[PDB]
Amino acid sequence: EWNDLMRIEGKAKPPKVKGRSQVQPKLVRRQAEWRYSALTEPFLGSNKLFK
Amino acid sequence: DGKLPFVLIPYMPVKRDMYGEPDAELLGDNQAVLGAVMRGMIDLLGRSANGQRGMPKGMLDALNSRRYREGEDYEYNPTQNPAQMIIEHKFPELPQSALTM
Amino acid sequence: DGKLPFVLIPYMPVKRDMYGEPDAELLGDNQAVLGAVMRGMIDLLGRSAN
Repeated sequence: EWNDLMRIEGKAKPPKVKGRSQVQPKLVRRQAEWRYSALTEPFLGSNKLFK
Repeated sequence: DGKLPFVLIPYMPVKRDMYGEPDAELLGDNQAVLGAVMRGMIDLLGRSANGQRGMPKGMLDALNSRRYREGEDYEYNPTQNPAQMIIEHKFPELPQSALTM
Repeated sequence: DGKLPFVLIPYMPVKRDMYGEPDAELLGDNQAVLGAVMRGMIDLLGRSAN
């Protein structure tokens, strides 16, 4: 279920109705994007990984 | 080492449990509500007529109507002012509630 | 080197996958919606008598 909310594939998929929009903003995905760079950067800031 | 070679890293730890909770657990309802508002705004604009011209009957004669449709000067019956006539449908104004929600 | 001479560089990496995702994956719907609004504005002005 959690993966079905990161991407609009599972239960979160809007129903397909003819003549009406089927878009879905990715609120969960947007939150995850600002977390990936925040956490990955400190580990890659130096040539040496382990001290 | 003498123990299992696996390492567990939880994102948001659960009290006395292995598997943590991701951010998707708390945003299940918010994403669905946000999606409903966005679709409603598009449906209001998409289904609305745009660029269509509506002309009252009898305001222009047969000859004058063609000239107006061809982009030339025309004459109209004074009983009906084209200012309030010749409806040019456009996008309806979005309600402020949708933006607030 | 003793291995393949090819190097893979993903833009946005996918969990346990080779090929990444470009920015076009997330902006598919936004571009289409934006295009509809722009065409509607032009049609309103263009078709109007002036």
